[PDB]
Amino acid sequence: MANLDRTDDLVYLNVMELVRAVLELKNELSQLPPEGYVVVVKNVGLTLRKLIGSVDDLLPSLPSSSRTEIEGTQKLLNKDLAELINKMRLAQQNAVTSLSEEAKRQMLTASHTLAVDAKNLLDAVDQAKVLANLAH
Amino acid sequence: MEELDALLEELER
Amino acid sequence: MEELDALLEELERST
Repeated sequence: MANLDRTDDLVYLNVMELVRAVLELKNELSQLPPEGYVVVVKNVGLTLRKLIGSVDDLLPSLPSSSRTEIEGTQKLLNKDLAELINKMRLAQQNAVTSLSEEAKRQMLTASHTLAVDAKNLLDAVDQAKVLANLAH
Repeated sequence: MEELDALLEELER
Repeated sequence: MEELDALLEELERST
């Protein structure tokens, strides 16, 4: 088992920031009014954008064949964010109905999937770094 | 970054 | 990846 040095690994750092943001959304979805919904989702969105940008900076230096899989995980993150947004809307619309719990529950699930798929990106990026490491 | 930013916008509305 | 794996575990316990 061989871990990577993450001292200046900005992708690693951004994934962590993103996960911390989902954990926050997770722990405070209870003490939040229908207005606080957009706040926590936005925070997740902003840290996602930062993560994806750091990956884009990286992409040109790793071999061209890793770009397929990695762009694949990036698109999966968009789809996950779009889903978190749909579930935010449903929660705002069912704010005073009896489907409020089910909506916020689906919000936690969607953000959860986003965090896990951010990890999937990191593994695809680590795998590309390490493949290329023994290329030449 | 394109689709992502479109989402970050729809989120501003 | 030690610090992240611990965050990923906390994420599991949130569930």
